[PDB]
Amino acid sequence: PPGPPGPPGKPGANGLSGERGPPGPPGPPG
Amino acid sequence: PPGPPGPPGKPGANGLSGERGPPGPPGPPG
Amino acid sequence: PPGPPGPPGKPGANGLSGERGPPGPPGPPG
Repeated sequence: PPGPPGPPGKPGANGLSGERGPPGPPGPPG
Repeated sequence: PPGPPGPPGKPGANGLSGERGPPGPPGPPG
Repeated sequence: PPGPPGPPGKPGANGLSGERGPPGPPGPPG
């Protein structure tokens, strides 16, 4: 009969970082 | 005998984008 | 006999969220 299974594999690679957000709106009048 | 560790898992989910930046500074004086 | 590999591992850790976007342009003249 087959031998016992090994243990589970390790977790996959960490997900990518999110990218940076977009620039803010213009400021208010001077 | 017992088998070896399983294969590594799939890559993790993409991180979420940063959000919109702060408003710019006030404009120049009047 | 040589046992099979174990189960595939779990997915990777979730990605970390991104940096806020940069400050917006200067506002209009006063």
